[PDB]
Amino acid sequence: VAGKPGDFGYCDLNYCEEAVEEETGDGLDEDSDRAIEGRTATSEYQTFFNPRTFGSGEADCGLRPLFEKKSLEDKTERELLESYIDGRIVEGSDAEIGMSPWQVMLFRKSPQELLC
Amino acid sequence: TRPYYSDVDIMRDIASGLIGLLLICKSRSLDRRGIQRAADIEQQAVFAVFDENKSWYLEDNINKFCENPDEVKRDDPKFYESNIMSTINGYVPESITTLGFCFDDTVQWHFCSVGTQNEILTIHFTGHSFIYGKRHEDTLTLFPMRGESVTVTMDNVGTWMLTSMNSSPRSKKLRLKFRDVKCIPDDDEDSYEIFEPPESTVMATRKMHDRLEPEDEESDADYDYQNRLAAALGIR
Repeated sequence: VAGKPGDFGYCDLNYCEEAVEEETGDGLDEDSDRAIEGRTATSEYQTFFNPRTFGSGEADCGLRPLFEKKSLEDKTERELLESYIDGRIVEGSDAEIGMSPWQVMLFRKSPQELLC
Repeated sequence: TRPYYSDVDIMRDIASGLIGLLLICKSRSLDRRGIQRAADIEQQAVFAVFDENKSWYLEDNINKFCENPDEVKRDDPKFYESNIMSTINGYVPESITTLGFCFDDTVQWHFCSVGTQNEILTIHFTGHSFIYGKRHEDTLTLFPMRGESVTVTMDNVGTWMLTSMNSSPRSKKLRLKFRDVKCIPDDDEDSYEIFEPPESTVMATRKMHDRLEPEDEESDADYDYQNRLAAALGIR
């Protein structure tokens, strides 16, 4: 498109409401079966963008100087099996300072109110 | 319980001591060995009546391995009944172990009685019983070929006999002498047994002390915490 030097629009077409659920063909899969318990992974990350026209955020990922490189567990990811005891009514427990590093929100200079 | 045996021969290899038992267990695979959850050890009971003429090593009796060629122990009832014997754990007379369990013994009793018979075989228990079929029966009845399994909790105090009611060669010598005592829980404070209630002075580490630094136990150990949640018991 033209107009203003910015973005471009996409075309739309009315197809069908077919959902991408389970495949009805045959009835088999192709997934793994184990991946044995044992942290044997150096750096097998992926890269899609380019550092030249995007910046950082390519290598420094998932490396928090807390309980990640030290191979320890604090009070964050405490999710075992779904068959814990099934589920009843949720409550929402307390928290602790230091377990929620990332926190990006929106605010206004005047007045200072919470947005989204 | 699925007893295994040689497939080259059918009836002669069983008499030569080529028979055992296999545990085709369910989906309680915890580690590389499979921790039997809600279970313990195993106590079996085999009674196979065979003969030397039935085994393949008949030549290692009266002809080759022999030192009396002038008098052959054949065509006589003495040498015939000397081979007709009922064995248990490789012990024809009596076994070296006893059935004296204790409390909190979620073991799985197994029974088998192969041989040259075809009908059903039974055994009467005096003063002792078992648990099967969501009930509490006294005696049971096994079957040949396949193996019979039953989870029995042995809770009793005293000593009695476990004789059968038949004719004479299988009712007069098929008894069992053992003493079952539990004073007070599992009886491990002043006796000798491979159990522990514990119920004693525990100032450090003893039995039933599952304190692990990462995580104690739950269902499996697929990862450091198991993140895929789909633990079934077969094909969904």
